[PDB]
Amino acid sequence: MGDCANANVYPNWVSKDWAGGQPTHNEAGQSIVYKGNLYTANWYTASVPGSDSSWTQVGSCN
Repeated sequence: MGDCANANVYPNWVSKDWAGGQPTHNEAGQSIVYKGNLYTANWYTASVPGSDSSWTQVGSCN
């Protein structure tokens, strides 16, 4: 049903810039899921995982 199941489903970003801040984006090496497919940010981005920007597909949850 969910994009992964219960992982970091976009826009459940990994960070704000720092850990404690409510998120704002995914940084270099930080992964996320977007409709089955798993992606990782190349540098810094908050677009749509897979829509170029700074994304790179690492796999798929489901």
